[PDB]
Amino acid sequence: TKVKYPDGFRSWYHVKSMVIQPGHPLENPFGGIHHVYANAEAIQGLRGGNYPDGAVLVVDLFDYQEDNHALVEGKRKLIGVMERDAKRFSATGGWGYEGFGEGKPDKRLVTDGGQGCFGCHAAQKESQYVFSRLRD
Amino acid sequence: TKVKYPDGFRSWYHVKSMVIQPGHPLENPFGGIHHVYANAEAIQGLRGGNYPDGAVLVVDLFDYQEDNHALVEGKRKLIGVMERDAKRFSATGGWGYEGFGEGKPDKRLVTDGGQGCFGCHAAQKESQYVFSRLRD
Ligand code: HEC
Ligand code: HEC
Ligand SMILES: [Zn+2]
Repeated sequence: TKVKYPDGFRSWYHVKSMVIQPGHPLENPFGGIHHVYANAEAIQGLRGGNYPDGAVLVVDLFDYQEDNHALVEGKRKLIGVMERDAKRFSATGGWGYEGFGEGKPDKRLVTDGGQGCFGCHAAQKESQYVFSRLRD
Repeated sequence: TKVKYPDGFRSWYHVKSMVIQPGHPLENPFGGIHHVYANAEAIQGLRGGNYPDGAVLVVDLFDYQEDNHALVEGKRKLIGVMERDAKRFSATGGWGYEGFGEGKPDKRLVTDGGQGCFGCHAAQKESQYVFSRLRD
């Protein structure tokens, strides 16, 4: 019933990025430069296939610094993790939701079984609760 | 003596990202959100080894739109490509430098055999002409 730390996620397929700046409704706590990653099973889902159990999506959130008309990556703030298990995570739509502070396996963040995460992701029911779209 | 189009680069290792905003000295043509990718060979060099022949670094440059304090990736502007061949690219320090407009193999951007690219990358001679640092 716990989401595994997605060991090796930095070697996975980079789906997309986005910057959330001060003023954005999600600045707290989603502020920063984020990178979405997908394991092979998650790519099958993202391509328009179905998500197999064992699909993992990671959102990797960095602080950034302003550096002369450049936003430069600073320290990692956290990672968000969605792990597909249709039966074990059925209460949250077949994805298990976890956060790791600074991306550290020992800093698990979620305290409500992921109901808060799922509450926002539920808007994306028709893309199987995933916001990110595969781009070329 | 032409750099090959790096087919499949989107499936490679994501090294790092950066945003270059308007007013940056390199705004033309490096303005946008960029993602650096490395093939397996290039990872050896980034980890502290010698870059082997066949190492390829790609910088993938997107337009973005500031939409309510989110920077949102738009169309791809171009890719920059560095291809390691100590002998074939000896005039430019063993890297071949090329750009592909909109990331399309038929839109080559470099017109000076990469001397302009090399002129700036030469400052990084001590890190084998590569600016990007591997981060976890
Ligand atoms: C709305 C108020 C959200 C809440 C609460 C949570 N997330 Fe979410 N997440 C949200 C958006 C708008 C996006 C897309 C970002 C983009 O660049 O397009 C995401 C994305 C993720 C991802 C990546 C997969 C995807 O659905 O695109 C993961 C792995 C993820 N978020 C995890 C996650 C967790 C663990 C949360 C609770 C701790 C959480 N999110 C809440 C919107 C919102
Ligand atoms: C200085 C005036 C530059 C010129 C001219 C060119 N490049 Fe360069 N490039 C520059 C910097 C500061 C960076 C690092 C960006 C980052 O996020 O840290 C880069 C990076 C690249 C890369 C990625 C590999 C690396 O060295 O980090 C590639 C593949 C690359 N640049 C290609 C490229 C080409 C093809 C150029 C001539 C058309 C070229 N660059 C010019 C600085 C400068
Ligand atoms: Zn200025």
